[PDB]
Amino acid sequence: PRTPVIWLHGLECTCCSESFIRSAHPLAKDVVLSMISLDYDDTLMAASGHAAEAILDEIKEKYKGNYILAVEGNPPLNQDGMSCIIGGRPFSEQLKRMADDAKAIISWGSCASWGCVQAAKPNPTQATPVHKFLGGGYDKPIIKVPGCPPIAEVMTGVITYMLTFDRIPELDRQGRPKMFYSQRIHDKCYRRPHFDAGQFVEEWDDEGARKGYCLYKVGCKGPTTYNACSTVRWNGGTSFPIQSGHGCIGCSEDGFWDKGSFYSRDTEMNAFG
Amino acid sequence: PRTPVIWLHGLECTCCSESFIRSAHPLAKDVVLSMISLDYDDTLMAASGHAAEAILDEIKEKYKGNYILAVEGNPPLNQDGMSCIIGGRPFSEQLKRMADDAKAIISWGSCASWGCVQAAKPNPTQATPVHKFLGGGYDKPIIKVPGCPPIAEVMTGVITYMLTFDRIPELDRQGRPKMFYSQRIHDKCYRRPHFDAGQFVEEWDDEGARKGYCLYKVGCKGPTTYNACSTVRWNGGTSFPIQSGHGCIGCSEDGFWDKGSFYSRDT
Amino acid sequence: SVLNTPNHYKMDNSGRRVVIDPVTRIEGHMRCEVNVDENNVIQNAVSTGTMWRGLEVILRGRDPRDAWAFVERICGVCTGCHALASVRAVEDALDIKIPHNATLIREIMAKTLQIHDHIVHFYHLHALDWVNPVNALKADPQATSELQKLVSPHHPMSSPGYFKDIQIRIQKFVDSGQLGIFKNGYWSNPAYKLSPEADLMAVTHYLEALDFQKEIVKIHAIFGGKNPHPNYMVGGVPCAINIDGDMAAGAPINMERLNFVKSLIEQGRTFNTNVYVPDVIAIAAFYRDWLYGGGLSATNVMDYGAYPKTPYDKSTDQLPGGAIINGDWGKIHPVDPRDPEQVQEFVTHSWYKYPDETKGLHPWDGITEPNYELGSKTKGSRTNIIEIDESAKYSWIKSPRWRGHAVEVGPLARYILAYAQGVEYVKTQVHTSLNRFNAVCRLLDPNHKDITDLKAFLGSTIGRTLARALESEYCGDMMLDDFNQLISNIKNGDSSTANTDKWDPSSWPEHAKGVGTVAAPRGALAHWIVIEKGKIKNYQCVVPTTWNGSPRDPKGNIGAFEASLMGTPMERPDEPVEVLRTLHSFDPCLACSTH
Amino acid sequence: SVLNTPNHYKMDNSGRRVVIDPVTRIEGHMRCEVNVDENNVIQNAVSTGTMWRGLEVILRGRDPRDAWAFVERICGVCTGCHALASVRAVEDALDIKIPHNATLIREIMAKTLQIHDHIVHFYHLHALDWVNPVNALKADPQATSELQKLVSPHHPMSSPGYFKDIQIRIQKFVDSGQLGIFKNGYWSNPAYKLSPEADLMAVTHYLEALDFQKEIVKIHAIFGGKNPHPNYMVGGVPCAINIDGDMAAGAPINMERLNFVKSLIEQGRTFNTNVYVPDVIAIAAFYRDWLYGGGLSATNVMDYGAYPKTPYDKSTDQLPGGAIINGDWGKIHPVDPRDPEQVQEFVTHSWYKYPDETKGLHPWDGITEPNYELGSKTKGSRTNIIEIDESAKYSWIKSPRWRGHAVEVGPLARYILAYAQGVEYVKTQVHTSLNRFNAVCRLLDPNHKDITDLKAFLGSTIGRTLARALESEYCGDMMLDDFNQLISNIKNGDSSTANTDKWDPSSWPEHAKGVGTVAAPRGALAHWIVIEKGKIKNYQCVVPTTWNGSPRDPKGNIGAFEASLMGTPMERPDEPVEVLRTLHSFDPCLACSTH
Ligand code: SF4
Ligand code: SF4
Ligand code: FCO
Ligand code: FCO
Ligand code: SF3
Ligand code: SF3
Ligand code: F3S
Ligand code: F3S
Ligand SMILES: [Mg+2]
Ligand SMILES: [Mg+2]
Ligand code: 3NI
Ligand code: 3NI
Ligand SMILES: [O]
Repeated sequence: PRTPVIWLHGLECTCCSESFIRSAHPLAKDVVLSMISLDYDDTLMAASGHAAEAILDEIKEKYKGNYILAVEGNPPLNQDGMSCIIGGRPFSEQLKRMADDAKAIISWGSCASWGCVQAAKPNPTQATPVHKFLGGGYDKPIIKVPGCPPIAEVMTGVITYMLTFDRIPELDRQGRPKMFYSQRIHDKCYRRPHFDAGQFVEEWDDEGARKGYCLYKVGCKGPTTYNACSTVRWNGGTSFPIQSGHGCIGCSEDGFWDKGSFYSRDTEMNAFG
Repeated sequence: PRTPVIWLHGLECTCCSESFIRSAHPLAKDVVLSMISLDYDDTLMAASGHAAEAILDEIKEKYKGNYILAVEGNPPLNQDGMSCIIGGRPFSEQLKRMADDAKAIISWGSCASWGCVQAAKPNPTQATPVHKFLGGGYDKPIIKVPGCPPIAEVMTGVITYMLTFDRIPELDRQGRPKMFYSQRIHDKCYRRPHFDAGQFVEEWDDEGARKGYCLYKVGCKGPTTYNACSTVRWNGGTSFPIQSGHGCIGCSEDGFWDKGSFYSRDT
Repeated sequence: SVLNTPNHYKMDNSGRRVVIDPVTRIEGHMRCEVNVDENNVIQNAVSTGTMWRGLEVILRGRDPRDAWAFVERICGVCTGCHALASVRAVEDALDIKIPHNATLIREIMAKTLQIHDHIVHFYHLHALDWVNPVNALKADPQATSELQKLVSPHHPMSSPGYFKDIQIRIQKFVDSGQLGIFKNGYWSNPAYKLSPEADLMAVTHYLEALDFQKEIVKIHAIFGGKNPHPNYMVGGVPCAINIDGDMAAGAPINMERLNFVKSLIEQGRTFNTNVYVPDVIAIAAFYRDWLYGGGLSATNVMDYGAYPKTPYDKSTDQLPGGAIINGDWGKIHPVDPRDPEQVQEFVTHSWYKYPDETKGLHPWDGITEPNYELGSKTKGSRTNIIEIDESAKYSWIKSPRWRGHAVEVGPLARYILAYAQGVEYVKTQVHTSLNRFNAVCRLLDPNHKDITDLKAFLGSTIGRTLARALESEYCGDMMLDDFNQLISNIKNGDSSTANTDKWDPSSWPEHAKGVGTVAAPRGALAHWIVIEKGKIKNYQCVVPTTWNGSPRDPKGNIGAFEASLMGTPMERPDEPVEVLRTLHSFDPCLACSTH
Repeated sequence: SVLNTPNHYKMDNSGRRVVIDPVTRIEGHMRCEVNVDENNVIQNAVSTGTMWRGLEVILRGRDPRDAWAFVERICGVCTGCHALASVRAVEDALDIKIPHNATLIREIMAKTLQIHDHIVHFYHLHALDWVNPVNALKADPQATSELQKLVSPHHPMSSPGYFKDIQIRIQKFVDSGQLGIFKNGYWSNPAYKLSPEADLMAVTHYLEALDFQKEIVKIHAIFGGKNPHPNYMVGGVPCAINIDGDMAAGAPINMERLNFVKSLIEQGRTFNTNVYVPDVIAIAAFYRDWLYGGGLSATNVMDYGAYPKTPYDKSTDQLPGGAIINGDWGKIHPVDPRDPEQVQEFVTHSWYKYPDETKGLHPWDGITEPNYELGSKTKGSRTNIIEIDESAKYSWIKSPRWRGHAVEVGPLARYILAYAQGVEYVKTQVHTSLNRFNAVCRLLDPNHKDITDLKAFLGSTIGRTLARALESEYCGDMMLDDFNQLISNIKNGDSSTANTDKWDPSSWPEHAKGVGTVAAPRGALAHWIVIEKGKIKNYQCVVPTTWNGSPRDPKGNIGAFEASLMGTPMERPDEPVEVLRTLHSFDPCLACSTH
């Protein structure tokens, strides 16, 4: 039997789901047909309405304690939770019910991990990441796979690791798999030689831009952002933000939307600070 | 009419020809069918012997001054040139004859550009790169595309540039296209942060190796090697030597085989 | 009650109520309720957007140069289109003209999104309303091959052994007892009309499309760093160009990257022509007797217009905009997003508050103040809606109207507008598609009488689905033209990508307002910004699904989703395949609709 | 003259002489001369290697740890195999045992090379000896589709419209009048026996193979940095493994890289079984009446043996080695590369000097001193050879013999040795291939009598070509097993990749010698090294094409190339299709042969 996976969607933009199907290896088609059993996912599922809600009830009982609960997006606490309604009820109630009997949770993306864009000031819906919603008493692992969205092969890499090696990957203090989130962008950035030489893009499309100089002065948040973008890179290893000429905006880090303007320079650069 | 290309082979291992067909974009099939007319290439020709020789004669005459002469490998000067025999005669004679009427020459790879492995001490065949063989009086461009072999998309990128933009790409003082050869590996190396922090592989498969630390102390010649390996990378952008854990050996640089052990530090 | 709407519908909620929540195979969260009469015909339809995040509120006080990244995250399906609308809005406010290569690269990214979004929509979201994968298990692989060769003679992948191998895989999946996404599908509903062979061909192409789709977005990764959510900037594009100069290999765009883009464009064009367009035409032929779902498309359609052959000259738009009203295709009303009498949003049936709720607000004057409040006729409670009260506030989607008219937006709207304005490429696509449709119909029914009525054909759920596929093909051809123009510009000495004259806020006026429009995959998108002293004073989005998914307005006009369901018979109201098929044909993006 | 060789050939140079120089569609440079009798039957054959670089000389005085990179550049086609032989030779000399993952990764790289090399050889070097692209232009696309479906039912790419589109492209190419690689091909020669439909199918697969081949070598890029010329090292592999630890994303081998390798392996397996193997079987059947070219293959074959299921235990070799002599398949003579009475190289007919040229030198005692000198019976001059004098020195290739015997090496030799030693996988491949061959024959000729004689079937140019394809398929299966073992090792806690105990030369003996063997794509490869005081004292390579392309020895025994041509009738001696077909079936690598 293939590992049961319930993929819930709260307040979200669906970018993590989209990223997942970009995976070059394994292909999403093979993940779904041969590796996991994607038992619920409002994005791709044939069933709607009452027929869809029947699956949640059935999987919860039949596979009690044995399904992985993947969560994209997050629960709002304002509007009595009814800024995200599923089956006529707050999404938060769906999330809680399914979390109760999960084997483990995967928090896909910055929404589920931290809050992402809806949580940026002033957070009108009181959108709350999954771990904070469930609280300190929650007794199953929550694997945070942050990024807006995460890299496709990182998402499928977490799943294949669990299926191949029969354990949760080692997590850092923030719950992120060391597999992918244990270096900063700037710790493995091919433009670092330019940073070191004080060779920067000073204005868009200047001499430096056309030579691929460092993007620190135009707002690159690579110095403070832990992710695999400069190592695994994006879309089958085709590019990453910095390669294509825009600084990292910090999109996998807790609170990145309110850290400062994306064109503000990154902080804590000096050891004598 | 597609641009006539004559691709000669001297003393070589054929790696540049192999690299060429690895090109992810454009595909080699499309280059040959739609972009150039690959009029002679010993590796792929249907005809052999006299029938093959007849083509060189024909193209040289029909397209005098209008074909690109691509050269892989190099001419030997020892053994009266007969350490590389084609059609019963020294390869050097074939090379000279075709160079006389070429529009331009592409020196594919380190063999044609510099000498490569056969030119390493003591160079038993006196293998000589194309530009040195033809001498200072040669009056057509010689575009050096070095590397052992060059990256596939660099090779096809040079060709597509010439076809698209209707000029020889700008060359550095060594004749290498600035398109691809105007940065050192170390100038765009994703392991540079580790170099900067003194984080090195000290012994194979140590902690540093498993973290992707810099390969300087195990002999990486990235600091002195101009190529696109850390930017374009290899095999459809899949990897490059350093990513996969071995230092650069300097394979695009003149004289790299005799610069010292590959595991001795770059100085 | 029986409500006689000004747009000529009779909304009657006396019949049996059917509730669909969640509506799946969309982006985001929707609820739909309908009433059916004694003959199982829909006589009332209620569109409820069931999420809201408040991007318009979140943007306040921030730097206009940062806006594009916030609003991009309105949606990860139509990823990039909001960033494009944002940079255009800021550039409009601040009188910034971008270099031609920036224009072209943004349009290349836009057309990449159109192709990717349309393909994934049709296969991964829509197809299961037309295709029965369980029925595919009954197909003869040789007959499936024969059908494939007729449907798309150029597509190489037609071997009977290939179709048999696909069938074995789906059989293994079914035999496992872990049915995944197929579980509880309405597979016994006679609303499914494909032969087993057509079902197997379509399942095969769902898999081929899932494999293909990850390739085309590599164009976004090259120009914009990543997909989803590529990068943009005010004043240009960040992907600086260096083909032949010092350190070219390290520039965002060099010879190798351009060669990669060429390859990707051609692969997309081939998939559009050999797989996607032929499938939609052939599936339409199987459903030739199911012409429901036209709704407003027959009468009131709108787009802002896009893809000018000459930058900044809308008379050259390759998908020209305007509004057709009351079904008069001979009269194109000009649409001006700056005119406060044209685009207006009402909230009387939405979960928002205005000081004066009789008013429709033009978006420069828009207000987004949440007001989640259920009508007193609701069945259920505040946190448990059993049957929503559509006489009161019933959606997180605002109600946009154009001069007080409810309109449909989307590829079908654009195709109508382009056909009516004599765009020859589109006229040729429409007529050749009708001829092909009629040809496949005759394969299925040798006594078929050709359809000739273009309004009946286009103005349907089938037509809406077809227009999306045709638009994908058109975008692939346009993208290749854009690429060729980019190469030409570079060849002619122009590698420039950004204008920075107005990058610094000290160069801005103290007060400015701007609007940016986009032909987004689902229809007419615009963002309206008001800037004060370097900061965002108001930022209001009206997005395609806001138009289509709109609740009723103060006059009682129904929006495009509700209109499209009216008068549709259902084989089995409790297995609402017809409702899903029609709603899905609008490609609802609910995160977009509500933002 | 008429020379009666001890290996039972009668070399008669009295008939008409035909010279082929250059031999094209090989790696490197070769000249071949034959004599034909009055019946156009070859009665003499002369193999001349027409290049030399001197790697053995160049290596003297260098560091054994650097050697692999120098010798890798012996060849860019069989790229990697010389690096593998080199590190094995040094490890042998210094008693270095490598970690299991290093063994496995090297074998995965080796099998990647086998698959790439074999596929590209068959399609891009060999096929034009069997396939007439001009005749392809006459094919019916529907009939081509039918043939394709019979040849390989599982291959998806069979649409008549696809074959028509390929044909249109080739027609456009021909019509351009720029014939490129096809110019002056021997297309009117009756030696070409395919139907137009089989020609079109084969041309189509030539193109598919050209697109595919660039994919599989991505396994070399992952483990070895690049292809051609991946990196190796003495004591292990440089691609350190970190799946779950700090900075895993920056390690050479992590979860994402392993997933990439899995995908690439499966793509290679699919191409082997759906395209390559079926094509060789089907083309063989069209050539069922052309069973020439066996040469030594039915009598004398050798390989060192490779791919042990248990590392460092040769009794577990999945392609077991040994020597079969005088056609006795029931007696496997053990081969020991250390035994000075076994592998020896003579130079009496080669352009080299020994102090005592009567001697055959075991490679630890090998000498490489050039002596370019032409026999006084040469037609032409020192720098213009018209007809080479094969009574004297006529090649840059040395003459290797095994216990004085001339032997054939290569996939066919390994297949004979494996079959004779009861390797069930190989026996199944051989029997199933023969059955499939006979089945296709019966379709082309319903009155066909099944071939049952394995020595006649395998011992031919057809058999040599088939064995290569079967070996490719075997290597894909083995490589998957290796990958699964690598994953298992990692799962069981072993991510180690290198043993550094003997990395520093201070740890080495003052004097040491070693030998490394490889089952290279073309046959039996070994490197012999002598180390003195940390430096290379002698380094001698004996390469597969050295064996096969060997000139005569002092006793007058002919090598495999020369033997394979003897007795072959030619339709047109001046259009030497038959010679090319047979020579090419050995997959000559001339840079290898001479190094
Ligand atoms: S600041 Fe950004 S661009 Fe510059 S080196 Fe660091 S991560 Fe790379
Ligand atoms: S020494 Fe080599 S590995 Fe280290 S940063 Fe330089 S190029 Fe990269
Ligand atoms: N297309 C799209 Fe998304 C919606 N609706 C936007 O804008
Ligand atoms: N295979 C191969 Fe090349 C040869 N001969 C080597 O070794
Ligand atoms: Fe991928 S749903 Fe997209 S917004 Fe930032 S993670 Fe959320
Ligand atoms: Fe590519 S032929 Fe290979 S050895 Fe170094 S470039 Fe020469
Ligand atoms: S913006 Fe996000 S995608 Fe990577 S480069 Fe920075 S963490
Ligand atoms: S060895 Fe050669 S391939 Fe590139 S990384 Fe160094 S120049
Ligand atoms: Mg709005
Ligand atoms: Mg030798
Ligand atoms: Ni959207
Ligand atoms: Ni070789
Ligand atoms: O959307």
